[PDB]
Amino acid sequence: AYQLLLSKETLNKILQYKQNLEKGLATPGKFFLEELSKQEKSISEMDITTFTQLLIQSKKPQVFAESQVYHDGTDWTLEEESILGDVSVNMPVTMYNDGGHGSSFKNHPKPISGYLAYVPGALLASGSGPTSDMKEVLDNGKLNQDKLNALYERRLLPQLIHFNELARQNEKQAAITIPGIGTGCFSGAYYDVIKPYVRNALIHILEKHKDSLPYIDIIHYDPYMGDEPAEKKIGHMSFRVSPSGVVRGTTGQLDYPLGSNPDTHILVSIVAWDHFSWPGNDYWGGARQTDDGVKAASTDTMGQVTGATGVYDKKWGRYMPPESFTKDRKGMSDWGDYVRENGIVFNGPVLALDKSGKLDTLENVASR
Amino acid sequence: MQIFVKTLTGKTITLEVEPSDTIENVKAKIQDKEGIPPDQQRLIFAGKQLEDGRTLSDYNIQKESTLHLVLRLRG
Ligand SMILES: *NC[C@H](*)CC(=O)OC
Repeated sequence: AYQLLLSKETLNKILQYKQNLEKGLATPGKFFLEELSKQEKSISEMDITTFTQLLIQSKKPQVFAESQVYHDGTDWTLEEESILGDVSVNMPVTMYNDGGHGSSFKNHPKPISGYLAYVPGALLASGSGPTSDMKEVLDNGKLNQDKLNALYERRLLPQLIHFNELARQNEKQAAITIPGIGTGCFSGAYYDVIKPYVRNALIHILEKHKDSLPYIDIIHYDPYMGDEPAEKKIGHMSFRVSPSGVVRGTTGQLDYPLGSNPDTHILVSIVAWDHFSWPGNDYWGGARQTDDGVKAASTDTMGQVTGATGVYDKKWGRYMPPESFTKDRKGMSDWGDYVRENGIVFNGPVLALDKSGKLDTLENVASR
Repeated sequence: MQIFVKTLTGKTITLEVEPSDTIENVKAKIQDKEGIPPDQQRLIFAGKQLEDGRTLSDYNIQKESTLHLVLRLRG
């Protein structure tokens, strides 16, 4: 139903964390400790995949990483945060509308079939002390472009490799839409300066790895505001900057960019995710407010995660829980309630990108 | 009348109030001593969250009762 991905460097951090735990030199944060305590293996007896999955499983359906976390043992530690922010997840989806926020969405007459790749942006905001990503990419409070570049390369490249391959298998090319990842709430104090840094990071990644992405065709980047319209040729790829508030008629995130169609391309949308939440985050509580929540509400994300068969409400642009559930449990019946009543957890297959650019099992990449 | 307001960090605030003070007045008084905007304050007592428009006397909050302050998440 879904696939967790992470970089080689993230795997190294995981191996180091697991070993620190095994030695007694680190201890888990509260939420990871809860997941550990509900199963039977010691850290040492568990394989690297199982350990990684349990850490990912400590995510909660909705969390505001930018304001609600303390970065210590009472929720997730910095060491866990550094790892969780690097974890991405993809899934095939049905796209019921174009992804328009609020009331502006346009239903697809025929729902589109495509894919989402949830990726968390650089966490540069906090309600308490500094975040792991602040410590990573800020030099005394100033954004470092190369360091930001390396962060996003770590977090996006495994998904590009995956979909490059998936396009080849379907004998098509990939059309990928990207929102202003990390330029919203995650940018905190850097709101007014972050957008050219994110754009530069996307360009740098595609440029550095053009040789490994021959089946990627179109990258449609839409930070909404604060960037100029542009198309760049990056090798064989066409990178477009089309902020919707600047360029009238810009195609939605959940729709084929100009020059692509379902016969020639698979459609992938990157979703601005969150270190600590399940995919879709605040739509688990029924809110439809961020890129994360809007795209989950506009797709069958919730059915991919829970296995349930929801129903798309054309009038409000929301994929609803099963109708039997809403009748039986009206009043405590959002998707997060469905999760509680059904004992659903977030845990699925995980692969790592190795030094050569192949996605393999954590065990296989660790031993190389 | 004095009442106390305990925060998450266990810190304890002392307030000077009247039984007829509304929970809204109390939140305003919390803003005066602590600078927390009232629309970020949840006040808990006797297992409930308290409504702005009712009085301390309505909720049976007596002298030296302790209210619990929880801040609002905000995305
Ligand atoms: N929920 C976080 C929102 C922060 C914000 O408004 O960034 C612009």
